[PDB]
Parts: sequence; structure tokens; C-alpha cells
Amino acid sequence: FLGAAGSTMGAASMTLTVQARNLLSGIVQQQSNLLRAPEAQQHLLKLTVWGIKQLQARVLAVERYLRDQQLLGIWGCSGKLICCTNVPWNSSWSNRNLSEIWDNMTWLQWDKEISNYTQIIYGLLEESQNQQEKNEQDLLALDKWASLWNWFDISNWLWYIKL
Amino acid sequence: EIVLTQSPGTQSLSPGERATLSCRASQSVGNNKLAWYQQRPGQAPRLLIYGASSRPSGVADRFSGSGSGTDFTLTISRLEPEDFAVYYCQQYGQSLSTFGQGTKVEVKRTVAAPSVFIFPPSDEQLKSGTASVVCLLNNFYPREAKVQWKVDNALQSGNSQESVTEQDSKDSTYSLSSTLTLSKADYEKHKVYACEVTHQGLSSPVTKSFNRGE
Amino acid sequence: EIVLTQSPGTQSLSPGERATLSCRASQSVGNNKLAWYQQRPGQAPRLLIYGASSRPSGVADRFSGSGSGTDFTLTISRLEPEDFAVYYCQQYGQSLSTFGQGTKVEVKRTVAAPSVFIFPPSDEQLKSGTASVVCLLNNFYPREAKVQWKVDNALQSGNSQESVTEQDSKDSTYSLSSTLTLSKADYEKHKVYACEVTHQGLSSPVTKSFNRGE
Amino acid sequence: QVQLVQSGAEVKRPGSSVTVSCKASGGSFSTYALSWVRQAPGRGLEWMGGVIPLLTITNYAPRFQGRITITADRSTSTAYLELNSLRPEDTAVYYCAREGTTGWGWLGKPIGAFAHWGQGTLVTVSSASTKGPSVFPLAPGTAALGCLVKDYFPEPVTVSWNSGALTSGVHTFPAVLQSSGLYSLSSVVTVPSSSLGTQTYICNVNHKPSNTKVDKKVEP
Amino acid sequence: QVQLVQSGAEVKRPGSSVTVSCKASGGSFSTYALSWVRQAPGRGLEWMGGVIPLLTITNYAPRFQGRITITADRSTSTAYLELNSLRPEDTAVYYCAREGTTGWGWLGKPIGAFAHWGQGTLVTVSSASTKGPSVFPLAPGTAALGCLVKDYFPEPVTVSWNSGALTSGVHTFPAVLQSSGLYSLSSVVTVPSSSLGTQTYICNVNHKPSNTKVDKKVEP
Ligand SMILES: *[C@@H]1O[C@H](CO)[C@@H](O)[C@H](O)[C@H]1NC(C)=O
Ligand SMILES: *[C@@H]1O[C@H](CO)[C@@H](O)[C@H](O)[C@H]1NC(C)=O
Ligand SMILES: *[C@@H]1O[C@H](CO)[C@@H](O)[C@H](O)[C@H]1NC(C)=O
Ligand SMILES: *[C@@H]1O[C@H](CO)[C@@H](O)[C@H](O)[C@H]1NC(C)=O
Repeated sequence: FLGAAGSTMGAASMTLTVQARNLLSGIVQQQSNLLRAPEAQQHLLKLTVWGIKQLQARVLAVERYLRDQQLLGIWGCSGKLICCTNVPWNSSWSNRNLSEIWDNMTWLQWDKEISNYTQIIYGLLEESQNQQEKNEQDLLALDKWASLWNWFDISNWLWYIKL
Repeated sequence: EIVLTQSPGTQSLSPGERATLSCRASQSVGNNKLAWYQQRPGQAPRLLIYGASSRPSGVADRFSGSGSGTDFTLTISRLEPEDFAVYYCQQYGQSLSTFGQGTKVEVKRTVAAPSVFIFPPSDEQLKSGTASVVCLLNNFYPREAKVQWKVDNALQSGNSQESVTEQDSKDSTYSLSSTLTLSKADYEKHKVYACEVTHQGLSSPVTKSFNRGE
Repeated sequence: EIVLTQSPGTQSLSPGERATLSCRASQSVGNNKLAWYQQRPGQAPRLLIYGASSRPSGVADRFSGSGSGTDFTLTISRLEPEDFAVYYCQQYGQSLSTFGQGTKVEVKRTVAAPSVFIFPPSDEQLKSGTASVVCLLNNFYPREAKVQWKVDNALQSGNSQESVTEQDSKDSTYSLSSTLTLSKADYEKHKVYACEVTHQGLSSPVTKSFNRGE
Repeated sequence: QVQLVQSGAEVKRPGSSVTVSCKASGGSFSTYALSWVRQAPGRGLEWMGGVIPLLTITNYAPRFQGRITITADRSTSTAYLELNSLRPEDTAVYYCAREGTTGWGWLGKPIGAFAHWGQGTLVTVSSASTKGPSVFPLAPGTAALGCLVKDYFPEPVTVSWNSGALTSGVHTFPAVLQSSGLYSLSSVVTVPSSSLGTQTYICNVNHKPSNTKVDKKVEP
Repeated sequence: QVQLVQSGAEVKRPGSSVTVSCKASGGSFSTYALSWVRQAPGRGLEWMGGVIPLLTITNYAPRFQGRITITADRSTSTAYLELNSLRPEDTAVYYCAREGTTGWGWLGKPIGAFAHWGQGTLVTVSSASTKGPSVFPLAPGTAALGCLVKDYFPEPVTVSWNSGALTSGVHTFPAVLQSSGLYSLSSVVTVPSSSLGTQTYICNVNHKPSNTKVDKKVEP
């Protein structure tokens, strides 16, 4: 957990050759102590101090661990820890070197690089995920009374069913 | 059936010109499936842009396809002396298919007049009773012209077919050679062998006059 | 292209001596895709080590590969007598999978001298038209046996069917013999035949000398 | 890469049938749609139909259906095409072409386009039998001249002057499927008039199935 | 387990074609690469080429593209290596070099190395005819004598000294190619000439292409 957060993204290419260095399972499974005993107590005590504080911490963790799942849902990336997008690296002005980024730069310094335009990227991504990609997919299966009738696409289908 | 109909004529452009073609069809091809096929005479017709948008590894970047639906578009920015050939596009959409109509791109010099010649029939074939009167249109531009023979003061069409070379890359002009078939006993009669060639450069139909005897 | 040069050329190794064989590649043959082969007469090239660190089934345990990166190395500590044949390597990292040319491990004995008994020609081959002057070298060490086909006590070129045996398991050594192939009436006019040999297990060339018919 | 070594050109009696081969080499004979295309010798190009060897899916022609037969024999790893009713309007070049794939290989996802191709042979029917022609000095500052390789069988001949020493200014003309049952050809070059008796222009012809390769004078 | 049986020995001509085989029986034949390796007798190896039987995925050696057509069969479980334009510099022993695997016999993880091999076939390319030789013993403290087999065609010739019973230092020799493409061998025994007039050293020469079994005593 967090075991190479100080490494460069090339030595934190090591982090995402493992489970993003165990970050997500540490997000949801560090609940296990307050999951193991909010209920092992059999005591009256007539009032509760943790009955609001622990509950607020718990539902705070849950809504934070659902906003990110919904944001991966909105960019077609739901399930996939590492996925690619149709949004290009745009006019976004931190254009620099590949062998500088993924060899000698930590994740935190990288966050300091692109601390601006991050909401620009987040607004930008769903645009190419939806506004044309979903509409192109809607163009796919509407008009083809000739979808049963396909003669020169069998080769891709055969390749595709094996690989 | 989708009758694919590309429609520029001869793409007579200079070396270094934007080779833009029309590249349409009768109706819309399904799922935009179109491939782009450069072709040279005697060689392999080669793919340029598969899917009309994406290009394989090895094909030159100056080839560039565009358009969708019924009529697509190909633009080529730089015109090299080896790409001056005939271009087609072909659908891989609906189960039946047909190729492009044919657009020739060439080396563009200015318009010109030839050095006209006509060959008398040789005695080596005249002794076998087989005459052959052969005209010649040397170093003229453009290729498109018309040839009207005057074999004994009359138009000929059916025996004097035309064999015309493509643009020879050295001189950037063309060469025509019309050939009429005849025999020896008719060669003893016919005095007039004068192909009245008409062109931009051959405005008036000239002759290189000869008769039976030389 | 992946080029392979098996190093060294050969290794004159006694049974029990350390076997340092290696095979050298040029480019990156990834995933350690190098093997080791051995052919015996009557047998095929047999896979003794695959993967250059892994071990096949049925092979002996003293066979072991080593080396990684770009260059690789075959290792045997103590040589059993069945471990003495030609030894190849093979890369199969790509489409083209060429072999090592072969570093033959041969047995090494102590110093042994040949027995040069040069032969006058045989009449059963004289009657057909070939002079069978034969030089024969039995049980020499090492393989460096350079016989001189001394026609009139002088080395010519074109009368040597160079056939040298494998290292025989009787007494750990080779053998070499070949026949003179000249003309019959030419041998009727020669002067001298004496194969004054050259070997590295010599202190002096052992020589027998004769003439035509003597 | 993918090599499609098509079998050679053929001559045959008209009204009969025809078979051609296309031996692939490299990639995969199966699991990718080998197909077949036409082009009349001078026209654009034309697709006919194909085959998929793993499942023998035959996707035939809109017009030539019933007269075309495509097979796929992976056990000797070839692909044959059988057309019928040979005729002067079956005369076209027949290129054998395979669908390509993404990436530099022959195993990944296919593209749907005829990427890798074959050398192609002109499938032209024969009327007559072989014939060696005669070659002539076609008489005209600049003297024109030709060597008329006229009324022969079969195509093609080539023309090179002075054993190819004269190399520039050449102007050949293609062979004709003419109206005599034979084939004619023309070829000119550009020489001056004053070098008639000094440099003797000697064209060289190459008619390989009729076996006539003569040196021929041009001294008009 | 895995068996690799080929055809018999073949004698061939330059420019011709040979159809050698490798019948596989036992183990997963279709999944594993069925390849070929030639070798001139007792020399180094270079990979001839090979296909897969499952999809007929092929790849030829770039020094043999256009010279080899490697089939694959799911009925006979063979590979008909039809090498075109046979050369006397491609005279070689054709082991069928099936790739290797783990197991369990021949059904585990394949390794990419050639573990399972055939005995090979020496394709002899020469334009001579079958000729049976005579014997050539050699007239002269342990000496040596032998019987030469010169001027024979084609390979092989089998020899025995005193009909297999005298092996006291027998020495057979490798082949040689003479100036007319001619085969020969030699075989000597390290016995002296002192024990030669007391006990006879008889050599037995055979030519299995023509079955001319000759015996020969060697004299002082
Ligand atoms: C810290 O950075 C150094 C680079 O100098 C690297 O060698 C080391 O592995 C890094 N440590 C971790 C835990 O990634
Ligand atoms: C990328 O950055 C590295 C330093 O981290 C440098 O060595 C390399 O030359 C750079 N490459 C380019 C293309 O600028
Ligand atoms: C590379 O990393 C080391 C330590 O991680 C640092 O000292 C050095 O300045 C870095 N160089 C570049 C060009 O980023
Ligand atoms: C990023 O945004 C911050 C806002 O807090 C701004 O101060 C800064 O100038 C921006 N640009 C950078 C760090 O390049």
C-alpha cells in the first residue's frame, strides 16, 4: 500500500504493473476494522458519540468511492483500471517528452505539472466518449435490413471469434 | 449493385500539384467500407487507404483519402514522377462491387505541335502482297487529338487503328502511330496516303506527302 | 537477420575435462530462445539443451546451458565418453531460426604418431588405367594430419581424395588415407612417389620411398 | 511477406473452359479471404468473387455467377479458379489478391482491403497457331524510322535498336488484337537523316513462342 | 509416442523436383510446427522452412522462397516438401525437424526447439548412372592394408573384412566427390604384412544399388 508513491512514474510503472500498488483495495478494504465491530459491543451507555462521527466517516468514504466509479462509467472505462480514450493530447500546453515523463518523474510531480486543465480534461473526455462515439454506435445497428446479409466481412468475424 | 463512378477526367496537373479526384458512386456504400487502389499498367494495383480513412505501414503519407457516404475524396499534395498513373477506389461494403472509372494523372508541359512523319509500306512485306501505311506523330502535347486519313481522297475508319504510347518521362510528350493494312495490287493504284491529323498543335491538317514509288 | 558463430571452432577435450562451448548472436534474441543440439552418425541432431537454461526430458544432467542477454554458453563439467560429437546451437527467436555451425567436442588422448605405409599401385587398377599409389596414416594424434602428395617428390594439386576418419573409439585416435588419381602412362613415366608427411605429433617425418614399379 | 505467385498466362481454343492457379506463400492460405479480380487489357479494374478456405464460403459474381468456380485446397495449399466458355470477351488480366491485416504480419485482425497482391497474368484466348513475322525498315535533319512487327502469333514482342545501345528517345507501341486472327506491333525511334549510312540502325525483336530474333537493317 | 518416418533414399537430377515426406504418428500433430532442416552429411544445419498443420500458417526461409512448397495434410499427417530446381549444392540429408514440447509424450507446452526428429534422407543430385565397382586391395611394427572401392555410383557401398569377424582395427572412411561427380570410399585394417602370409586378410565388397557381392583375399 502506497509502497512506491515516491518513485518516478518509470519506477511507478512498477506500481501499475501491480494493482496500481494496491491502492484501490486499500481504499475499500481499510474499512475492515470499523466493518468488523460497529456491532460487537453489547452495552447500553444510553447515548453514542461515535453514532454520528463513525457514520459520517463511513458514508463519506462510500460516496467518495462511488464518485470515481461513476466517473469511470461516464468515460466508458468502467471496470478497467487502465483504459485509453479517443480524446487526443490536445492543444494542452504541457507538451513535453515521453522519455522524460515515464522515466524520470514521480506521480506527485506529475500532479504538480497538470494541476491546471484537469477539469478541462475531465470535461473533454466524455465528449469523445459520448457525443460522437455513442452517436456512431447508434448509427451502427439502426439501418441494415441487410445485417443478416453480409458477404465480405466474414473474414473479420472468423478472426474475431478466435481472437 | 452500387455502380461506383469516379469522375475527374485526365488529371493533367503539373509535378507538384494537389491531385484531387471526384470519386463518387451510384448510391451509398454500407458502413463507409471503401479501399483506395493506386494502379500502374503491368504492375500490382496497390492499396493506399483501407476503410477510406486509415493507411497501412509502408504506404506513403502523401496519399490521403476523405469523404463518406456515397462519394469519397482522395487528395495527394505532392505529385512525384512515379505516381503519375491511373487511380481507382473500390467498395468492400455491399456484397457486390466494382472498381474506379479511371483518372490519369500525368506530367504537364505546355501545348505543342509535333514533327509529323508517315512510313511508306516496305517492299519486304509488299512482295508478300501485304501493304502497311504507317503514320507517326512525334513529340506532341497533349495526347488527345484526332486522325483522319485520306487514303485515295476518302475517310478511313476500320483498317487504320491507332497505337499511342503513354507520356514518355524523358520528353514529357506523346507518340501516335496509326497503321492501315492493305495489299500490293492496291498499292499499285493508290497515290494519296495523307493522314489529316488535327490537334491544338496541329491546327491545320498537314501532310508529309508521298505516293506509290517512294 | 540473426547470424550465429559458435565459439570456438573445436575443443580437444579428454573424457573428464571441462567443456566450455558457446554460441554468439548479433541482435536481440529475446525470451532466451536458444537451444543446443548434437548429432551422432546414425543419429539425428538431438536436442540436448533447450531454452539455454531449461533442461529437456531424457537428457543427462551434466549438460547445462548458461549465458543470457545476447550471448549464450554451453557448460559440461565432467565429460562422459558419449558426450563427444558435433555440438550445435540454435536460435528460434524469429521467423528465421538458423543453427550454430558446430563446435565439435572430440576426445583427447596422449600423443600418438601415425604409421605411414605408402603403397605401390595395384595391378587390378593399373589394368583399367589408374595408378593406385596410396598413403595411409593409422592412429595419429591430433587431427592435424597434413600429408604431402609428393608427385616426383613434389606436391601437385588434383590427386587427393582427402578422406579422414572420425576419432576411433578403439584407441582414441583418427585415421587418414587417400588414393593417387593420375594417368596410367603418366605413371609409366614418373620418377618418385614418397608421401613425406607433416604432423604436429612429429619430431621428424616418417618416410618410405619408392619409384615406378619399385 | 505475403507472396501470391500466380500461374502463367495461357493460350487455348475458344469455346472451351479454363483453369488458373494462385499459389500463396507466407502468412496463411486459410482464415483470410483470398479473392479474384479482372481488368480488361486497357480498362480500369473489376472485381469478380472470392473464397474463404477454412469454411469454403464462396461469394460469387453479380453477373458471372453460374460460370465461375473457385475452390480452395489447403492440403497442397493452393487456390484455383475455373471459368468457362472461353471467348475474346473473356480476355482480361486476372490478378489473384489476398486481404491484408493490421500490423506487419499475416496473423492479426484483417482490414477488408486487398493489401497484398500477386503478379497477375493476362488471360487471353488464342484464335490461330504460332507465326514468325518479318521485320522491316520503315522509310521516312531528323529521319523517322520503324520496325513493324506485323501480323504474328502470339503476343508479345519487344523492340530494341542496335542491341539496346540506342536507348534514349525510344517510342514503342503496344500489340493489337487486330482483325486478321494475328497480332501486329509498331515501334519507332528518333534519329537524324545525315547518319543513315554512318550508323546502321539495327532493331532487335524478341518473339519467344514463335522463335524469331533477327537483326534487321534500317537503311532507308 | 511421436514417430517421424520418411520415404526411402532418393537419387535425383539437377533442375528436377523431389517430394520428400515426414509421416507423423502419435502426439498432437496439428498444433505443433512441422518443419524441415537440411544438412550436407556431417556438417552444420540451416533451417529449410516449415508450416503449421492446424491453419496452414507458413513461413519459408528467405534463401529458399520460390524454391520450396511445404504442404500439410490432415489425412496422411505428412508434409510433401516439394523442393523445386534441385541442386548438387543443395544435395543434403533432409531430416524433418518437428518442433519439441513437454509432457506427457508429445502433448505439453511446446518449446520452439526441434526435439522430435526423423532419420533424414540424403537427396543425391547427379547426372550419372548406376555402376557397380570391382575391388582394389593395396600392395605394400604393426602395418596396415586395405581394399579400395573406387569408381562406383550411386551411394552406398557396404564392406566387411573376413565377413564381420575381423574387427581388429578396422577403419572405414568418409565419401569423396571426384571431378566428374563420382563416388568412392576406402576401408583399411591395421594388420601387418608379417601376419599376412600366415593368415589371410580377406575383404568383402558389396554394392547395394546393384548387388555385386565380391570377396577378395589380400596377398603378400
Ligand atoms: C527511489 O529513487 C531511486 C532513484 O535514485 C530508485 O533507485 C529507487 O528504487 C526509488 N525507490 C523506490 C522505493 O521506488
Ligand atoms: C527525453 O528526455 C531524456 C531525459 O530524461 C533525454 O535524454 C532525451 O534525449 C529526451 N528525448 C527527446 C526526444 O527530447
Ligand atoms: C533523474 O532522477 C534523479 C533522481 O530521481 C534526479 O536527481 C535527476 O535530476 C533526474 N533528471 C532528470 C533530467 O529529470
Ligand atoms: C495552476 O493553477 C493555479 C491555481 O491555484 C495557479 O496559481 C497556477 O498559476 C496554475 N499554473 C501552473 C502551476 O502552471
